[PDB]
Amino acid sequence: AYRIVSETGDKITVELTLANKNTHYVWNGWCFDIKNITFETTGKVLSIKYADGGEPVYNVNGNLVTIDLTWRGIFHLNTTVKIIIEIQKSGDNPYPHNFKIHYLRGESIIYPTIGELPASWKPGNFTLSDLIADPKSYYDPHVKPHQNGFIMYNPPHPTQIIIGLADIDYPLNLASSARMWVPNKYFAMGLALAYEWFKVNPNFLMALAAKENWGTAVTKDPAFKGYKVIIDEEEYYWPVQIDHPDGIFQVESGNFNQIKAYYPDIFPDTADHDDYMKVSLDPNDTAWITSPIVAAVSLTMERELLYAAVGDKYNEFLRLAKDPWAETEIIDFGYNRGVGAIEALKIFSDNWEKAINAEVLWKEFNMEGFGGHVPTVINITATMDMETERIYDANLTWDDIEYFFTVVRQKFFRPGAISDEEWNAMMRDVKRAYDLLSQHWGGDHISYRYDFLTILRVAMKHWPEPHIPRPTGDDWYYHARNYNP
Amino acid sequence: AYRIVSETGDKITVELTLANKNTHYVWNGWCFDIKNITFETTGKVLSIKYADGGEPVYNVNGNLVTIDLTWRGIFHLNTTVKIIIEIQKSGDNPYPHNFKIHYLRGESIIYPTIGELPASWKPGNFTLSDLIADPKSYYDPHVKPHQNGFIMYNPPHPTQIIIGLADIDYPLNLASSARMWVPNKYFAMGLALAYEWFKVNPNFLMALAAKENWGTAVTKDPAFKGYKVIIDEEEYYWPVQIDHPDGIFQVESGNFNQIKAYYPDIFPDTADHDDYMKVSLDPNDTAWITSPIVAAVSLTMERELLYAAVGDKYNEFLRLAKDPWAETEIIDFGYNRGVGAIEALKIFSDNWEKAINAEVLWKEFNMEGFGGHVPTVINITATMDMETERIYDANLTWDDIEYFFTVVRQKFFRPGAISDEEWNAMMRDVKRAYDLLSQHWGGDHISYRYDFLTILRVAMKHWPEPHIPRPTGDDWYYHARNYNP
Ligand SMILES: CC(=O)N[C@@H]1[C@@H](O)[C@H](O[C@@H]2O[C@H](CO)[C@@H](O)[C@H](O)[C@H]2NC(C)=O)[C@@H](CO)O[C@@H]1O
Ligand SMILES: CC(=O)N[C@@H]1[C@@H](O)[C@H](O[C@@H]2O[C@H](CO)[C@@H](O)[C@H](O)[C@H]2NC(C)=O)[C@@H](CO)O[C@@H]1O
Repeated sequence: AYRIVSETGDKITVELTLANKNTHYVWNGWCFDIKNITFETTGKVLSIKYADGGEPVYNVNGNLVTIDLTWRGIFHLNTTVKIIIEIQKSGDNPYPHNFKIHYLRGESIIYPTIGELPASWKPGNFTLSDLIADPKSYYDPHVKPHQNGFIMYNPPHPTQIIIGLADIDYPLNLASSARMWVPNKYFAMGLALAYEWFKVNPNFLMALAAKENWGTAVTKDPAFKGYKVIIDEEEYYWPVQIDHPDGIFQVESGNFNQIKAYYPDIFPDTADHDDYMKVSLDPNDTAWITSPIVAAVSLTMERELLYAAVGDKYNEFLRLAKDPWAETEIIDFGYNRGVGAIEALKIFSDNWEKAINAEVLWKEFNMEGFGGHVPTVINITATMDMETERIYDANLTWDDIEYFFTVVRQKFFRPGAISDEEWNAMMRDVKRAYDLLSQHWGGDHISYRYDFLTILRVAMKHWPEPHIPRPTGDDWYYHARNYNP
Repeated sequence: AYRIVSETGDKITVELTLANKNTHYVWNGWCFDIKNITFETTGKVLSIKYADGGEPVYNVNGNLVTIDLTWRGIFHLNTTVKIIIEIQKSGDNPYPHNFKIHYLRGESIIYPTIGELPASWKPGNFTLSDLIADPKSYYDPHVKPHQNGFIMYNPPHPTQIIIGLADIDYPLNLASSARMWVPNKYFAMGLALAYEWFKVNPNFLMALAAKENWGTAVTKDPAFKGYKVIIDEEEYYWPVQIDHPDGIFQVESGNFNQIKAYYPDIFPDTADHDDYMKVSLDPNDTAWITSPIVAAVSLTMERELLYAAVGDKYNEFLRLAKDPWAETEIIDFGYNRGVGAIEALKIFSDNWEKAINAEVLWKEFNMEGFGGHVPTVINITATMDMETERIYDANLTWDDIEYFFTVVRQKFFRPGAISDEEWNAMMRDVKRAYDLLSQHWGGDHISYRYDFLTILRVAMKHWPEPHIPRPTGDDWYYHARNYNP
């Protein structure tokens, strides 16, 4: 909020008040991290100072003034900052106007729409038609191959989840061959939520787990001792280290600690690394659900950090790069070698031309990662994307769905984001949607492939908006302001 | 505190109050993380409940009662928890007694004493003999070789710093040979503070930086382009990536975030990864001082975590293991592959006997790390330890000392740990010690090798006690309680 304090002589004095007025947690408003504040004037800036002493930094570019709050840019609950701006009147638009708070978060970040519930849908007594816009398309088994990498910009179907269980000819982790597989349906539901929530391609998370710890692939390579898995009367080895505390995505505790700090809206303060990541042979281990969501948030963090640092240049890079897998390569490299290692490449500054002209970015920039990480993950994602013959599907029962959302409620969001009443109303709608969708299959289950995205969308109609919160807080602030990739 | 509320019949009722009574930050009292509370009674425990509802977990083992606060074990500023204990009177010592709060922190952790100032030393007008207990040994140039790895259990000298600038025949990062080199004296002083504060061997940090990013070694090997470095009559390549955001120790932002969270007593909230780690060819870059201290704290965190999880078994392991470099191999492996990777080894539980009987631990357990990390670091550390002929030394001026402490003041501790007047009193003592110690050299400087540890001890007389704070806070709590190595 802002106010003319006085206009006296040719001197215009304005007070700007910046605050987080929240006194208790609310969704997306627990902390605001301010990159800068802009405003316009044709007058001459005489001084910009804090009301309670000291002054921010500012610069003028034509009619555009940019205030940098430097050490004072972080706004926790109940925090107010008052700024006094003095202008010498001149020109045709001298009063400070068009104030914009710019958060430390790329304003142009692209989060694609995968699909949407029919516009006629409303909570409570919706009907089957309120769920399924176009039945012929909804149940169509024909698979359209695609080439999405990390982010699903061009989903092959708006309501179907297509995990391609392709045979892999690439030498995965030095095995002669592999086959992708989904260890259980609770894991599959976690992938689906990562997809619908953060727009991450399930095939990319599948590929990533396979490289990191064989989480999602088996092999006939007899060099590769592992658990025995029989799949339609053929013996495979599953070379996963299933009790590894970092899980099938190999997320370490330092990275977990950091994304917890960045995402108070996603992680409660109780969230613990081994509890969220460490799976086991038991399909009921809750980490089968939480760990693909954690991996998706970790990947999301890299993308969000890049956007926060380079703004509009990020989409310009996506438009211009000659390597169509460039973004996916950068994000996978950063996952394995860290965002410091991305930053050192200087793709978005010093080495821009070389980067956008590279036919294979990772070869030009030596961004393999350890153990052929980048080419492996990219090759497997591409192979899965092309798969049409063998697509994952599973029967989900009401108990499965109920269990899934209980775990989500236990492990994600913070108290105050969704009330008990809201959660209960959400679960009535989810159960009703399950009941209507089950009828197509004989009433005893719904389909993971055909129905589960619609179930998620019904649930998410009740989630706080916007569904993807900003990364925020003190650590994010200093890290993203000092990041120059 | 605790109190007998009533003794009535054979029923004794006790109220136990656990609190963090601090209302503002105080050294080592910002948060208390309680693993459990023990007390003794010959009586029979009837109940243990919280005064405001619900109850903790407790177990009885003979006369020893162990209360586990589970979700309530974290005590931030101004937090109180009240527990009601009911005992059925019996035996000769029925009243709850010998109450002990056990922090989530190994009580038997070993931090060796390198040396101490003479007992006569006091602030103000201290004298030379108040600084130097034994002139003949203090200035003795004879070098005693040693074999300390990560922690300096058996320092080769109590007042001299001995960094051995050994020639290296081990194929460091695939080079045919190398030479250890301290890039500048500000880095040397940061190593010295890591040594005196956290008992970390300077040769181990030298070895670590060399393996991570050539930070502390140069080479004649032509295959390895790098900055041209001339030492005396000899020219070398310095293959360091000097602008890497993760610095010469390759500390990533997630690990940095985590140690900030664990160590509020060491890092202010403003501490920024790239600012603390990223060095440059300029010797006045402040990251030459901060980054070895950050690396030391990161290694310290691993050891503190292992002690917190396994208690007395840690020292037992040190005592029994057949490999005299076992602890160093474990800490270095954890540095490169993470504490999750240490935990997966089960050295301290499932694979205990195999671990204490290994002649070479890392070979037995396949804990090489990437790129031969563990054998490289251990070999260089050992080689440096053995060096007697070429030992680092440098002239330090008063400007040098003032600058060093100015950076320490800006980058470490948080407000409330050391007042401005405490700091100014400290710098007077440091100045006086500098002047006293400079006499030996003709008055123009002191010696890094011979004098700087004494300078640090003079400053540290004014630092909060105990000088090593406990790791603490929410993330530490969940992580260390769930850690099972
Ligand atoms: C040359 C090769 O492909 N080696 C494989 C390893 O890369 C796999 O280990 C995993 O490697 C990634 C980096 O590529 C690490 O991030 C990850 O932590 C690591 N996984 C584990 C459990 O250590 C390994 C998987 O079994 O298989 C090959 O050795
Ligand atoms: C086979 C070998 O020795 N390769 C060297 C690499 O190990 C060095 O890179 C560094 O490797 C460690 C793991 O061993 C990484 O933690 C570290 O981040 C990485 N350093 C950099 C700057 O990426 C490399 C140093 O230039 O030299 C050889 O390639």
